[PDB]
Amino acid sequence: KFPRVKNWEVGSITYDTLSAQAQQDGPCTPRRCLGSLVFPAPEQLLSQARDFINQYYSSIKRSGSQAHEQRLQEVEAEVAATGTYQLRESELVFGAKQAWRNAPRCVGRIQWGKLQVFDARDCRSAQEMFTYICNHIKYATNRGNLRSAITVFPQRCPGRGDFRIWNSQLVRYAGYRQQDGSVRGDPANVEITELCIQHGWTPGNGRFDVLPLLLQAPDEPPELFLLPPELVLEVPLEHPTLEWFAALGLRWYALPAVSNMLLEIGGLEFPAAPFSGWYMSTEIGTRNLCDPHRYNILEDVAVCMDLDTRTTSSLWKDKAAVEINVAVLHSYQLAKVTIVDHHAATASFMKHLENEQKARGGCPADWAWIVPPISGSLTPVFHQEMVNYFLSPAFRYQPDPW
Amino acid sequence: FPRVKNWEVGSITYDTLSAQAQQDGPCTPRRCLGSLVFPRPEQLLSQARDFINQYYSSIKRSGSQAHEQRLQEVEAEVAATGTYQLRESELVFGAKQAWRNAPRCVGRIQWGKLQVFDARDCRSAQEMFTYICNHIKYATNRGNLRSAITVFPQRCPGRGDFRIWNSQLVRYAGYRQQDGSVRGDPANVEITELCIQHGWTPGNGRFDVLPLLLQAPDEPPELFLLPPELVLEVPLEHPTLEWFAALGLRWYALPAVSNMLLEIGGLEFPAAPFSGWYMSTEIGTRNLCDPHRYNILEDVAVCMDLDTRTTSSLWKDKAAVEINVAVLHSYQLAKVTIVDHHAATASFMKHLENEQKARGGCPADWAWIVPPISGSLTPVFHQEMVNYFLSPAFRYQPDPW
Ligand code: HEM
Ligand code: HEM
Ligand SMILES: Cc1cc(N)nc(CCc2cc(CC[C@H]3CCN3C)cc(F)c2F)c1
Ligand SMILES: Cc1cc(N)nc(CCc2cc(CC[C@H]3CCN3C)cc(F)c2F)c1
Ligand SMILES: C[C@H](O)[C@H](O)[C@H]1CNc2nc(N)[nH]c(=O)c2N1
Ligand SMILES: C[C@H](O)[C@H](O)[C@H]1CNc2nc(N)[nH]c(=O)c2N1
Ligand SMILES: [Cl-]
Ligand SMILES: [Cl-]
Ligand SMILES: [Gd]
Ligand SMILES: [Gd]
Ligand SMILES: [Zn+2]
Repeated sequence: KFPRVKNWEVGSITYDTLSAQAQQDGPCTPRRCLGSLVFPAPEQLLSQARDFINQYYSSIKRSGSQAHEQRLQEVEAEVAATGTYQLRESELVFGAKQAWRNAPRCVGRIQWGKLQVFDARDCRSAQEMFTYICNHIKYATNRGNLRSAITVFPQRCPGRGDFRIWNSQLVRYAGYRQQDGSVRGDPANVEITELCIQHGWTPGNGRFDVLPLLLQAPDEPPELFLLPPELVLEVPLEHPTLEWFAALGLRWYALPAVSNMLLEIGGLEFPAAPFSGWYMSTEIGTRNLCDPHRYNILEDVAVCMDLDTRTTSSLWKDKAAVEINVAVLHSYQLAKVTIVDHHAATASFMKHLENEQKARGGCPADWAWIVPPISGSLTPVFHQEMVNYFLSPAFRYQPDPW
Repeated sequence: FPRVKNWEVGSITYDTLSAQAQQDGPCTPRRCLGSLVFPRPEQLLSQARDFINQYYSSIKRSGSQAHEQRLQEVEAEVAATGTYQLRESELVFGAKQAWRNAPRCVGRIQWGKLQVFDARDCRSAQEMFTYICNHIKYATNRGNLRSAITVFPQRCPGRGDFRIWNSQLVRYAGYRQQDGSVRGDPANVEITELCIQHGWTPGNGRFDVLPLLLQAPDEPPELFLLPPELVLEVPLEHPTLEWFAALGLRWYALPAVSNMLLEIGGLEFPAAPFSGWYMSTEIGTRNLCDPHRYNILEDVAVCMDLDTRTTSSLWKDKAAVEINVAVLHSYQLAKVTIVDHHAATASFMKHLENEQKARGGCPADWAWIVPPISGSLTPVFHQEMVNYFLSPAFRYQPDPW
């Protein structure tokens, strides 16, 4: 009645008992599995809040204490008087860490307890929101010694619109639809680029132009804010032994900072709560640079390497991709900017799974996102069966505000 | 009807074929178990009725005289005897369908070209061995490999089953040690000790071809030495790394799966070995580089003078690409059919487009379709897939012992 899970490299078997507590429902049925798809009232607020309060008082060894029951009654009474409730500062910190811990697609969760939580729930305007965001970027970047962080802006509440960051990440390169239909820059960012221009941004014409932030205060149009260039640390890409690689003029930014996800804690929703960590090298080298629908550099690099691109069996794509990933790792290490390779990251994720089996009886994990996009079966997570399910607190997708 | 998106091109399709999914799978709204290798009497007539309907739809003759006639016959056969017999053409159709329905098979663009050997009159283990031998010779074909399946007698109540105890027709010995380790293939330590147990004189090499354990109903298995010239093997060499040949690596030509159960129209065939040709990553990445298999990756990296002291040199990735190159070069030089993972996945994308217009979708298991190296460099990575069970099917079954 609890899923049995095998690791095929060692022979291990565990049972994921935590999955039986899964609090919301996913896309799969006994009919059909949809695991590979990218996108899968006071009483119900109270029951969500009650579960989270139970989690919080369990974590501090105060389950069933005087303070525990008091907090339950306080929330009950605030939901009856106001239709909502406010988290205490310690509850917010706990909830943000649990949301990361619970994120099935994150291979970086060995780190979940080391998260700096900035409380911006008093934020008042898009201009104050910008200042909070700049300081998050400065703290998290830390001159290349990256530190995980999240900034939480005010929750959704009755009577008011949302705070929203329109950008999908705090640092993103412009994607300029050009008139053939090609894109100069990042094709993933064509939409937000057009929105920025529409709100008064004077565009560039380079491949690596950092976009401005579009920031929305409750019941206000979004407002455009240019990031100070010295806050955006970037890494020019070179290769340790292919000297022509630097002449590609490729770059990437230090800080991966997701800004468009919804943070849900105890039934409360925080539509603006950007979080950042540090990159895994395959995110940059394999996906961002080599996806055919992104920068798509693979064939240019292969031609430069003198590989035989006329036949698939020469494995020219694999050879070129390896050297691009080498170039990313080398360049970030040379620049003294935190980066993790996919072998170290998946090894640390295996330790996380062992930690979590002891702590909670399992760990929600999405195999297709945990296994790296190159060298899959060379990493230990390939051979680990995984159980995917939804726990709260959680980071959730939400529709684009436009 | 699940909506399914390809993220490289941005196109959308709907898998309407999923709505007819039969034997339910392991996932629930509460938890997805898509990554698990093994998913967690008048009913015979329902499965035969549906399969006969499948048959006459495919030949554009549903609701015609031969269709109604065949419906009554299976009814009368089951009423009289409790089971029924497939016509030769239906057995051919069902074998091709079970391959077409195999969600984990990336090679399904070939599903229309399958040679079916009808062995339902087999009656002894010596008979099996001659059948298996005929299959291997036909399928190998001096290196110009041809997909094939041999269908041994169906399961029936009261009697025992035909079983092949080997997981494949060609396997290498796995010899345990004075200290746990293994000379040879660790995937086959269990069946190596069974062959030795039934009288097989073991060897001392890393690539000794195991004998066959063939089991006629209610008889203990019997060893059969495979004729050495029937087992086509490929010594592994690298096109430029001259020392690679000195590693003494070899693999065999024919991937022939001999432990799966073939289910057609409610009938069960526990002995129905099928074969095709290898995708290069199966040999170079999984069989040779998996930690619990031959685990050669670090030895190749030492010969390449790579820095094995830091994971961020990507020495594993570099060594693995060169192993896969050596596999492709060696099989092409030996004139033995093989397909690289780029070609195979591009053909699978074509297969998805064909199946979209033919049947309204295609059951596909993303984790098994995406190759074990260079995943996001292939188009299947960016293709959302829906996994579900149709019949006819190849199913897993308990090991016979
Ligand atoms: C500290 C280093 C971190 C590493 C190395 C890391 C690694 C990754 C990777 C490789 C992905 C896959 C995303 C993709 O392929 O586009 C991912 C997803 C994710 N990460 Fe982490 N991450 C880190 C920190 C964090 C932090 C600090 C948070 C939140 C506090 C977080 C939350 C998430 C979430 C919610 C996802 C899901 C993204 C989605 O569903 O699209 N991660 N992570
Ligand atoms: C002709 C070329 C073929 C290619 C290139 C090919 C390729 C593959 C690959 C790479 C797998 C992954 C399984 C694993 O790695 O464990 C697979 C699975 C499978 N193949 Fe094919 N195959 C071919 C022919 C066939 C034929 C002729 C049949 C049956 C008539 C077949 C039936 C299956 C089945 C049932 C599986 C599922 C394996 C499992 O779930 O363990 N294949 N195939
Ligand atoms: C904090 C952090 C550190 C590291 N290393 N990587 C990441 C992943 C980047 C990341 C990327 C995406 C894009 C996914 C699909 C869904 C919408 N988009 C088209 C969606 C995320 F939610 C996310 F988080 C985050
Ligand atoms: C005909 C054909 C051609 C090619 N190229 N590849 C194959 C796949 C080989 C193949 C391999 C396995 C091992 C999988 C795990 C599950 C049990 N075992 C430990 C299980 C199969 F069922 C199978 F078929 C077949
Ligand atoms: C269609 C498929 O689900 C999609 O490409 C997924 C697969 N696995 C992934 N894994 C990670 N880490 N990131 C991704 O964007 C994706 N994309
Ligand atoms: C744990 C995981 O599901 C398991 O290792 C699967 C993953 N995908 C696979 N894909 C193929 N083609 N063959 C395999 O054996 C596996 N193994
Ligand atoms: Cl990114
Ligand atoms: Cl194999
Ligand atoms: Gd050089
Ligand atoms: Gd040397
Ligand atoms: Zn599922």
